[PDB]
Amino acid sequence: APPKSVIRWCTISSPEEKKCNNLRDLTQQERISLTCVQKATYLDCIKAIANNEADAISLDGGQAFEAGLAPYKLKPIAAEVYEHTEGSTTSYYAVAVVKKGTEFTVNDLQGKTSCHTGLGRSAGWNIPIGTLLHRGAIEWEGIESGSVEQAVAKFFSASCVPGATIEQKLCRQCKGDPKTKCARNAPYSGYSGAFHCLKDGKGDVAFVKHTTVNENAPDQKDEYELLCLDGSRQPVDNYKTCNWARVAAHAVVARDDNKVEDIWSFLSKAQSDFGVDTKSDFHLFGPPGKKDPVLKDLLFKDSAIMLKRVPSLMDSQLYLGFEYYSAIQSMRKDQLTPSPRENRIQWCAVGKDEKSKCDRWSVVSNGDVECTVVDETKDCIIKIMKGEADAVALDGGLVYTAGVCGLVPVMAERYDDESQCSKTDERPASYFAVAVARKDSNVNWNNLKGKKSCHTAVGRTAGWVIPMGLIHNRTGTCNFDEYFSEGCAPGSPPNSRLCQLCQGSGGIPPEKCVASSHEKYFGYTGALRCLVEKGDVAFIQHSTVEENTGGKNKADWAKNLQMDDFELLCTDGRRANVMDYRECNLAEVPTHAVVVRPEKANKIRDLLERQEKRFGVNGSEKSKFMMFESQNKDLLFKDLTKCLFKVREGTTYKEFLGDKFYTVISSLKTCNPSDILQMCSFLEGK
Repeated sequence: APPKSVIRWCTISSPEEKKCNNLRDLTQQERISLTCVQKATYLDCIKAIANNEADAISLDGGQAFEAGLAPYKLKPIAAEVYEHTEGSTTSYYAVAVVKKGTEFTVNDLQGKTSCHTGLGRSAGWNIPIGTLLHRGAIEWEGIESGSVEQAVAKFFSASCVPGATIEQKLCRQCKGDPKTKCARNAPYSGYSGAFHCLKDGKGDVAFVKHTTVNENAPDQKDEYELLCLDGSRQPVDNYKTCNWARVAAHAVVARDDNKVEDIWSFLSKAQSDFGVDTKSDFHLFGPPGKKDPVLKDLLFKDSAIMLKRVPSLMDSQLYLGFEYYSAIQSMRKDQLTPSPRENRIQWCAVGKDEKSKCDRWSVVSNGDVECTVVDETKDCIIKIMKGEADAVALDGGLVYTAGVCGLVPVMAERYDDESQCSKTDERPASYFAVAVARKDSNVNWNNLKGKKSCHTAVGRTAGWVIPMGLIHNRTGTCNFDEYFSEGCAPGSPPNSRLCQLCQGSGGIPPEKCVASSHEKYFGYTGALRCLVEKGDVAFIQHSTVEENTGGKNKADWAKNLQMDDFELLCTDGRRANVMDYRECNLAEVPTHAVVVRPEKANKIRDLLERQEKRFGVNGSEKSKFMMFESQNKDLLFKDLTKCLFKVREGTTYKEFLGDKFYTVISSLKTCNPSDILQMCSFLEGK
């Protein structure tokens, strides 16, 4: 079978079942198909979808959440983009303004009066009264002793949220009629109205929408400038930098399994074709014709332009983000079963050698170090990114993908001596990359293509993520395994081609070319080796030549070896001494670094800088167990490390790498894009 289907959209109210039936024609006369469907609710629908019954449903914030939840499990495979003035649009930022000379942050509003769009709302009520419940602001959890609504009263000493009935202290900052004022259909509410509360004097803050003060008085502002989460306070046109949560446009929710594109497509075509720019009596996203509140956003919000896409890895904690996904989960979706209150540092160990190195440490550490086992160490990213994880010490290469993902550097390792760290007169450790060529070989970067090169391992930055970096600044299609004649980059496929030159296996089941020691060329020292016997190059550490050479590697192969015998290939064509390393290197690489979220950072560096004293080399409780120990290896952190220096605040994923070594590890991926890097990049500027 190839690719031919007849999709069946769900609905809600009747009107939309027909338009969802007014296109079903050209559908026939066109590659795939439809078949409308209707049901009292957006819910009965989602249900309907996990029952192998339906197709998909464009659902907004709330709808998008519940969509992909237990009992069901749904996810986005499309997203309504729209129009603006800044960047592309797949959102709508939410904020909480304040009058200048702010007499508060977000770290003590415990009391002041509020202004709110209403209740059961997002911009207002939800993210505001639903973010303070997560962070801690409002300390209720089990509504039987501080029921949100009842819990919001005891925070501020009022409000004007147009949802009466319950809540005493929570409507008094209103103003209208002494009967129809705490009334939703009133007017000192909403967002515009929400201003008519924070601009008058009643209350203190107004949680409005991205750009409204703007819709209001695009003149005045200085009187009321925003209020960030990070105890900060910015200007007003600067939202993307000072919000509580961003809301992505209403996706296109569908069943995660097979027939996927049979929707992308049945959308894809419908789109480009019956978009809003073709000529066949009818608008899909409909034109922006305001009408009976009834025929509104009929299957696609009016004000939308094109159900873009939505990659693979995106679940629903993602497409929504941490801000709104969690804020919410604090209310309904949860409150204590999974999501609980852990003010300790969780962590990301990978494999039965990391978690092991974990449920060993989370002991005198007295659980102040939860642990979330991880299959693949590329998983830790989606892990922390969502919150279920608290940290991870990453490989420079990944500190790139992570960075694209939203995470950030905290503190980088340091293997020299802890005999330095406590200060900042000294900058980063000077550890470089290096192409190492033999004494006399027609080999210079230019002649590269055709020669037998020798790597350190499939990945390990120096031996693969940095050489196959520059290269791809000359080798578009990235058949890395088709650049050099032959080679040995341990951890390559079986048969492979770059995995040939290896001589691995001691002698038994020829484990020829594996990423272990079981081989005779894994790592630096051994790859270097290679370059002697057969090799024609060697992308290695700078100090890897002075280690094996100089009567230090008394093996019969480096018995008499000496740096005097090799030379490093610069990209220039130039070939400096083996030691003129700093003036001829493939890249300058930074140390791994506990990545985490910029939301909970300053404390992670704190609860990490305090977790060394008890456990950690010069950590008095050493008889117990240093956190860098590893039964003799590199689990969790490293081993050799001595002090985990702290990188200066306000850094970035770029800055720690440089822009010289980030360019390549960045233009190296341009090549083959993966789930994460491709999943995080999307949202990025979406």
